[PDB]
Amino acid sequence: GYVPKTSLSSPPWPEVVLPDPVEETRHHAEVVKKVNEMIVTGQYGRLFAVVHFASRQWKVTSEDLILIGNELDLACGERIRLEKVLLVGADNFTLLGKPLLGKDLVRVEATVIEKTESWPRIIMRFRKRKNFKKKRIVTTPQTVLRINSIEIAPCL
Amino acid sequence: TYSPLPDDYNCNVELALTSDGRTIVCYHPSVDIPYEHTKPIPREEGPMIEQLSKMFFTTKHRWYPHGRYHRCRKNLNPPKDR
Amino acid sequence: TARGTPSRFLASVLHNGLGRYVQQLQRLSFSVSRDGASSRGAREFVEREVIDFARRNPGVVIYVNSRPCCVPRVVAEYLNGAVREESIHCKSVEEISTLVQKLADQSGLDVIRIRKPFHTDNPSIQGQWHPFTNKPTTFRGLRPREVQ
Amino acid sequence: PRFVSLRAKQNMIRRLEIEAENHYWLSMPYMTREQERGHAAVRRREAFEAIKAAATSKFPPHRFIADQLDHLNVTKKWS
Amino acid sequence: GGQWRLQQGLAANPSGYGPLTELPDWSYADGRPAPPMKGQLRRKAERETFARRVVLLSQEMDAGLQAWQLRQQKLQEEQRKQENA
Amino acid sequence: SSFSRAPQQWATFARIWYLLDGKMQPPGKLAAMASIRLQGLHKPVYHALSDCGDHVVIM
Amino acid sequence: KFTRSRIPEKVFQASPEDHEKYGGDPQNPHKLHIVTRIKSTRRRPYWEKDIIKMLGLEKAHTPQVHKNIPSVNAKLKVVKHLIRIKPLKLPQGLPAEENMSNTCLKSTGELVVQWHLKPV
Amino acid sequence: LRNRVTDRYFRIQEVLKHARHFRGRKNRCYRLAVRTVIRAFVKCTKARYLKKKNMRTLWINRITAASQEHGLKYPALIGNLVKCQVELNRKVLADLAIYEPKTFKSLAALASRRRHEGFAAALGDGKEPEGIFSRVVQYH
Repeated sequence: GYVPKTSLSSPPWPEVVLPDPVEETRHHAEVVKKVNEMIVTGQYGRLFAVVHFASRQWKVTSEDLILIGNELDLACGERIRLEKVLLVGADNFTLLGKPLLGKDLVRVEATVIEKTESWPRIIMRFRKRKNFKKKRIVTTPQTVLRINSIEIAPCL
Repeated sequence: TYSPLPDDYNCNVELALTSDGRTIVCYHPSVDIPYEHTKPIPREEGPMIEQLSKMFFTTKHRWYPHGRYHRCRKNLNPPKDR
Repeated sequence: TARGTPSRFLASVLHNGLGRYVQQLQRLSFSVSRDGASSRGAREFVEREVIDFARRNPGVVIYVNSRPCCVPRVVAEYLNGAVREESIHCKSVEEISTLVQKLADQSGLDVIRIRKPFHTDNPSIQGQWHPFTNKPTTFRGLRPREVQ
Repeated sequence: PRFVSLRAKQNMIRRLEIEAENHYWLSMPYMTREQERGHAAVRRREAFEAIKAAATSKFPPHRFIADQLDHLNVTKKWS
Repeated sequence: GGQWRLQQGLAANPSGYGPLTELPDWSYADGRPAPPMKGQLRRKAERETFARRVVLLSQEMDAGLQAWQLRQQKLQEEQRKQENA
Repeated sequence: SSFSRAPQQWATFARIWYLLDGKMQPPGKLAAMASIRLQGLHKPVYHALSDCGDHVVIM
Repeated sequence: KFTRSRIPEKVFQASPEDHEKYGGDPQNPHKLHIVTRIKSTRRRPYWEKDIIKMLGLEKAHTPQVHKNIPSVNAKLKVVKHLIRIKPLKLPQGLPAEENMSNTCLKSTGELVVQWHLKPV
Repeated sequence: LRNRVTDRYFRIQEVLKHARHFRGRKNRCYRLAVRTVIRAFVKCTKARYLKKKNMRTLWINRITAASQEHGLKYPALIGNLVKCQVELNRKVLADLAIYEPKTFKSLAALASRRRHEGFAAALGDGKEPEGIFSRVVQYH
């Protein structure tokens, strides 16, 4: 069953030996204990959440803005807890869920600032030699959110 | 002794799952440049366009000017961000 | 089109959600004809809905001018000094109420194109990528083909 | 001249596999043809009597006094 | 990469059914749950008419075979009750 | 992080000289690496109009 | 001439190798099909366009429930190249009126009558 | 002329406010400006599809570049992050690649770790314990 070391004897990639799950689950317990100490003692600075707000993933810190292409049917000024946060990072650690994080772990708040419409947005169709020329002008509603805080909790 | 990437240059990446297996905790503090890895601080239109081309390693064509129709279409108060 | 129109970046007026929320709409100026068929739905808006509206937001000062107009207008003025003049010409009361609440809910910023759908002012937390992130250093800072 | 790549063969093959499993699941009916007969004749008849019924109930709408008089509001004024 | 998601019983598109698209996106900061999403109400209407159709077709299958068995039993009773006198 | 606006902007878009020894190498397989570093397509900051290409010294 | 194609019956007779391949039982078969249009009816004959309209499959990638009776199977044999068929398997029962709203048909082919959104 | 048309300056000016930045007589003459303004609006609506397309290939170029910095290739990264039930998208991964390269490095470590568990799992075939990051979170 031996093959002598030729060019095509072995596969060209170097083999990795993945660690055994006893020392690896123990190692993960050490790491989650470290990161949970950083969340307990407040070592982190500012956070950024990836939030699956609406239909798309917005990468978000605190104190910023998101322009969303639908009317949320809330009053301007109302606070909102964004569920479906799915990544939370700080400077020295992150947390990512499968696929979402626990609601007891991360709390992302956001107020509604303004409920505008878009700029008028032209929808023109034209086929040549056919006298086919249609024109429509569309403004979608929009709301702007101001992400107030990404507060994190020691629940690991 | 396994490392999924050579945790040497950007940050020391230490992955973890939690006990429930639902969240992946990554722990990655920064790798400082060592003091050993450092050096101490040491203590006419034709030929002008060739000289600028050879100085900034670009071609000659962006040093020739452009007409007023292109100079005045330009937005002189562009929107700023961040 | 976007190249013919001006564009801008998404912003607020004075960081309008951070500390508190401030209603960006200062003044409304309704002008409604007494006898006139175009300001009928304006008339029934002043009679039915403008007092309820004026109580639902007291930071808005509302002027109903009621002159002989031939087209009635609403003139919203905003805290940053913008003026949106819109017509309430031949509109029903419900259409005027959704228009006036539309002007209330928004801010004085232009309805020109917004470039990005977001505005972080601190986009980077771990430090933005420069081409010497993700590179290893060498001993004594050498470069390729450096002898000593 | 146009030739057949490996994309096209693998795509054609996975359509053939979906097809073969369609052949499998059509090969074992839950009923015979004698058993199925008339087993849904009532629901089909009531469904067509609904189509028939919406067809034969077509007529102009009601005309009202309040609409015609409500056009007089176009000259409502103030006092 | 969705053929993997078919191996695991998940939706082939992560924007299909599951936790990213069917939990509510937002709540009030007090903790009042939001009014429901329009697409989630539409989608639950689609799932419910689908479920009504599964139940309806199942009942027509079962009552179909039961009525066939009455026709076969009564044919055999008309066989045995006409072999006499 | 914590740079000012101008040296962060300088640091990101600054262009890097690469060395590339072409001894016993095929010219197209050098040309692929050289082409990627000439367009700036090895940078995550890449855009066509933003002009973030580098220098490739092939010896 | 291009005409309508009959398909012989030996094509639709399973072999025990196929019962080892797919997950089927020749005795006690399944009641409900799940049919899904996955290939356009355009550039297909007009009869196949009609059968797709009868079966309720004008949207692609949308499942439809059918009966496993020989009439519905005859229409499915006409358009078997455009569709995909799976057995509707039901791990728990068919939904009663309590569980009527809280169902979800999963991608495996099973129809679960309690669809929480919580992990196990 | 009983009623000839008074209000024709404004129809012209409805077209020509869109042409004020063209070249040649297209910004001036109505007959030329109509063909170019129509043709600009047709491009303006067909370019919505190309805006979406070109952002996505731009994100794949940025994820490709930043993951080649860590040795991975783009198909390896995206495949083995799908396989970790990290359902981030391309926009978010490109923006983390630029602005948060430690989170991107740890995601490259999670995807190459999962890639190697896929290798070692699909090498030693048969009943074995699954990998640690290979486990899936069942939702019911």
